[PDB]
Amino acid sequence: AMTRKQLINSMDMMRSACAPKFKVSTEMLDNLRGGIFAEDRELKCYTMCIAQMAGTMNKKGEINVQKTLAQMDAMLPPDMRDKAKEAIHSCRDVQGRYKDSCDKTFYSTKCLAEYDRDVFLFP
Ligand code: NA
Repeated sequence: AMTRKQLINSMDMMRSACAPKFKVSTEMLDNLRGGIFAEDRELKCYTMCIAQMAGTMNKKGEINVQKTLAQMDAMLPPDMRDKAKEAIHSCRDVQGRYKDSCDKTFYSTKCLAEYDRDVFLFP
């Protein structure tokens, strides 16, 4: 899988694909990469764009946890992979609490960040 530098380059190309579709600022995007979650509907739907581009969603607008675990095995530095997979497992009940798919991705992502802020990154 990727080195940290390779992961950052890939997440920067995911940001540049999804950010232009949403009314989100550098402060909101840079803070989100840093684990700080602005309550902004455009930023919530940006997380859904990223989740889709990252291969983590199904066509019903839910997170596919099995596919997400497989992407983490493929894409993450080994140092981050096992912690990110344990976080996804711990956070699997979050999306069922929200009808709206941007809420599902945003709050699932926030759960991942809260699980371990030191390993969390977001595109
Ligand atoms: Na863990």
